[PDB]
Amino acid sequence: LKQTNEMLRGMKLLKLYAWESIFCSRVEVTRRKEMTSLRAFAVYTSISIFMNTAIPIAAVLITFVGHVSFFKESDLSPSVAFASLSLFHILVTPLFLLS
Amino acid sequence: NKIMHLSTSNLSMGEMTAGQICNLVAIDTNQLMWFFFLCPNLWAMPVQI
Amino acid sequence: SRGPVAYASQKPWLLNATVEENITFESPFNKQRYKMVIEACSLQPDIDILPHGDQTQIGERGINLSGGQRQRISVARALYQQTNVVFLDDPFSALDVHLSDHLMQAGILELLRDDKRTVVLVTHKLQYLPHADWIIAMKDGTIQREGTLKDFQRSECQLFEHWK
Amino acid sequence: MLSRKGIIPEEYVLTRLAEDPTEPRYRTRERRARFVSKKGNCNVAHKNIREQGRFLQDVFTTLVDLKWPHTLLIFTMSFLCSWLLFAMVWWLIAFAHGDLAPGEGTNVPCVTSIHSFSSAFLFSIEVQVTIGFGGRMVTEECPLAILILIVQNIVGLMINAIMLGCIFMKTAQAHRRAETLIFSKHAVITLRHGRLCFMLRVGDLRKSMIISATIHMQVVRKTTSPEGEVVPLHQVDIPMENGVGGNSIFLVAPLIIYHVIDSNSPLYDLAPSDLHHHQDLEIIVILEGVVETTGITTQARTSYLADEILWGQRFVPIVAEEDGRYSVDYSKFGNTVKVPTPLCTARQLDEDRSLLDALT
Amino acid sequence: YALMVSNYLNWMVRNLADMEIQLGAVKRIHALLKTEAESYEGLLAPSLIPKNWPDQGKIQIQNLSVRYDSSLKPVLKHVNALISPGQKIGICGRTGSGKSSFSLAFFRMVDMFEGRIIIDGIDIAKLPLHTLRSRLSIILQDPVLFSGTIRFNLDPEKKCSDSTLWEALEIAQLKLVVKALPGGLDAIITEGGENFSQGQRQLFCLARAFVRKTSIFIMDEATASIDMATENILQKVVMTAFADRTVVTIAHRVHTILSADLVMVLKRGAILEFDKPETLLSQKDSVFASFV
Ligand SMILES: Nc1ncnc2c1ncn2[C@@H]1O[C@H](COP(=O)(O)OP(=O)(O)OP(=O)(O)O)[C@@H](O)[C@H]1O
Ligand SMILES: O=S(=O)(Nc1cc(CC2CCCCC2)n[nH]1)c1ccccc1Cn1ccnc1
Ligand SMILES: [K+]
Ligand SMILES: [K+]
Repeated sequence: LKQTNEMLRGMKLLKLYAWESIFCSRVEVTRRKEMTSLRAFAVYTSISIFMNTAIPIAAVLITFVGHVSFFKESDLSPSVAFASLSLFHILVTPLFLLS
Repeated sequence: NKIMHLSTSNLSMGEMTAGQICNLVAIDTNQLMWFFFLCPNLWAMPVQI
Repeated sequence: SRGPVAYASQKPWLLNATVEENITFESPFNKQRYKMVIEACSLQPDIDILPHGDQTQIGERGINLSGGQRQRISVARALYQQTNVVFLDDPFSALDVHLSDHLMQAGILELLRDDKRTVVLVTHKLQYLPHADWIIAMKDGTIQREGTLKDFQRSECQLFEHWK
Repeated sequence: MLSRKGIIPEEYVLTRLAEDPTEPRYRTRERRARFVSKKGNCNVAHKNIREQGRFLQDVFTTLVDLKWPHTLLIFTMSFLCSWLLFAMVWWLIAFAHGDLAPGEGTNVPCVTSIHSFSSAFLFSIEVQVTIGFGGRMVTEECPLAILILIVQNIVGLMINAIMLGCIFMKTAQAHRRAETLIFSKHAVITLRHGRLCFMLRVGDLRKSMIISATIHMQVVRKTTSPEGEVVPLHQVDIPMENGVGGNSIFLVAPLIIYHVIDSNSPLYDLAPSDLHHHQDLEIIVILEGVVETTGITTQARTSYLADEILWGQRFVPIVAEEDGRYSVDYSKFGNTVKVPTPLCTARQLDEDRSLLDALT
Repeated sequence: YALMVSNYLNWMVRNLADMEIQLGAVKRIHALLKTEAESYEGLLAPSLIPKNWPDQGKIQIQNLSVRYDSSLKPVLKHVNALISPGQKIGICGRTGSGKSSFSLAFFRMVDMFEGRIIIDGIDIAKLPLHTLRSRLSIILQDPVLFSGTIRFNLDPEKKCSDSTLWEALEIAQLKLVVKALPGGLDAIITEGGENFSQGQRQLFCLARAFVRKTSIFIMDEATASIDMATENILQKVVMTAFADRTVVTIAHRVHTILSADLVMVLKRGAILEFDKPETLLSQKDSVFASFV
């Protein structure tokens, strides 16, 4: 932004000196340099969003598989299953805001 | 009020600049306000969990 | 106990607002005084160059002016404050336009003679360095003498012949 | 789901000096405030009203001020509530006496023919509206029922009296009749007998005559005294330029109300140039008088803004003589014709007259 | 699923509001993208039909008029003046309208051009604008410099690596500054000349003229310059007229403009007075009295 503001401040002189493309080359180089960091930021936030979206489903799957196989102490009553689902849905919000 | 009652010595003017103090006011106050907003969460969320 | 002492600085300070508001500086607007001040400062040609004139967003975050123009605005505001004491800090060092400096000097002399108020002009203006006004010499962090203009002539060193 | 926070590291740093509000700026010519409307209904808003229950103290006045549908609804609700309360009281009395129980008639029932809440309600209706079928009679061994009957009769009589009084007071109102008065849509100013005057036409539609007619003229404007007083809406009485000075008039046909603009009149320094829309000028005419039918004073309120004044115009004649009587063409109430008059003010007109007199 | 409905709706509304807020700026950007103009091209073959670089400077104005506001209220009215090829001619006018019109017409920057100009015997509107601006040096009213290496700042487009450019830069002015700068030819600028002499713009223009070998030179008004600066500018103009054989000076200083083959003035939207010799301006005492 500082570089492009410097370019635009003397925009008349740059246009009359036919150096617009010469400075635009450096503008593009700086744009690619910032775009690398922007891509890294996008990757990091994609990972964060994926983890946020996939954590509750994975936890529910693990809980159900463990109860069915390792314990097998109940017939998976709906009164327990849907209550656990509602509790997980409620607890999702505080978990992702505590950080 | 502190700015009004602040010395104008160069030892302080060249240390904490006008831009620096403006950024301080813009950022620190806002983040403290957000912390005040989120203060009930730190008291409630662990208990609820 | 200190009153509203008018002050000027070597580094000009401006308000990010209209030129007229910056000059007034939260003071009542008098058309006669404003016209006299702008005529003394010769700021009318500068206002003509500006698109909105005195309504242009002078200062930072807006229209940026030269050091001489900023000094003109600062001295105009200081004069328009109309205080019993006025301080300056090199008003002519930044802008050395001889005609404008002489006009401002004449206007300040007339206004202060009418108001019978104290005015301090800290500058190296050799054009009006010798005058009937009181003078004070500062060197090596001390005041050499603050009295009549004939004291400098009485001293052996006459300011290196006043750069004659 | 969720969202993000207001984390601003530097607010883009360079994000400043945008300006260009591009505001519509359409509020300059939005509208002009009017003290009163063309049909009365003073458009004045009250604020910071500190009431101490006096609004609800005048219950009868509020009922009278209530419209006919609201009055009917209040009447019906009050009567239904009274009937239901009395029916519930009778039902409770019957239950306490035990006559409600479907047992042998060994004991004399407190009230005869009482079988259910429907029967109790029918008995209450008969008692309060004085129907008296007689199948549900009152025994002589129920003193509490006798006292309740007495109280119910007293309450019913009082309610009937109050409702009749409210109905009579509402019927005595004649504001709708007061609305039948007709005033000129736009007023005119023209010279009369060499003197400038502000003319206005007022007429009535209904053939019923209004007695004790009295018209008051005032000017509402912001006036500042040389002492520095600031009056937002200063009201100054305006004489009618009557032959005797009184405001009493005899209005049968639409008459022309004219005020001679003298030196003492506030209109002495007015010009047609300053007669535009956004002008600090408003003429208020208040007409008072009693109706020959109801005997109740009625008030008519009209306003004339500066843009509503027709400088240099004359009202057309409205009354035409017939073979046996006179006729009034009410379709000509608002028709005016131009009158050639000088454009100078009243002050300039008087100055010119004085100069001509001095020269002659 | 019913319990989540309230929070789902709240988040949906909040995100919709945020999306609309951001889409406002998106629409503003898109509207800004609709401003298509400034087509850099030529209505002719630029391979060999035009001259490689204007050197003779034989340009004849044939009733040329220039206007900005959609060809309305032009600052010139059928301007037809015979320039002097192979020599430096400096036209000075009391009003800036003539200088502005000349500057606009030199690079064809005027919105409207009611006339014809034969640039070195060829049309000006039928030539590449980039090449025309590259082969024509011009100075600015105020000193304007970029922030970067002098080698990449003096001739970024040319990208000439010859040491002759550095020699000319060190010889024209600021020899001590060039010597003190560790980079020298490739020394990086400091915030676009934040702390530099006011002659940096003139030195950069002289270096650009030396590098591009622009025969035609364009000069503008000087806001403020010392006597030494004016003398150096005059010496540079003389050197350009000796080597490039063409120079055009536009200013309001009669004493500076007198050092030219011809002098002309334009005011009130038209040509005021044209003086083929330098002494003709002094012959008409009115302009001399107005100047001083
Ligand atoms: N013949 C009429 N009968 C009833 N009301 C009338 C009549 N003429 C005018 N009015 C009333 O005069 C008021 C002014 O509005 P309107 O323009 O209709 O009348 P006007 O200026 O008197 O018109 P006209 O040209 O008919 O005299 C209105 O309240 C209108 O109802
Ligand atoms: O849903 S909230 O009330 N959100 C909200 C933000 C503001 C800012 C105002 C105050 C600062 C200045 C702008 C307006 N007001 N309200 C909410 C409340 C409490 C906890 C979590 C949330 C959800 N949350 C957090 C961040 N983003 C959404
Ligand atoms: K009865
Ligand atoms: K009966």
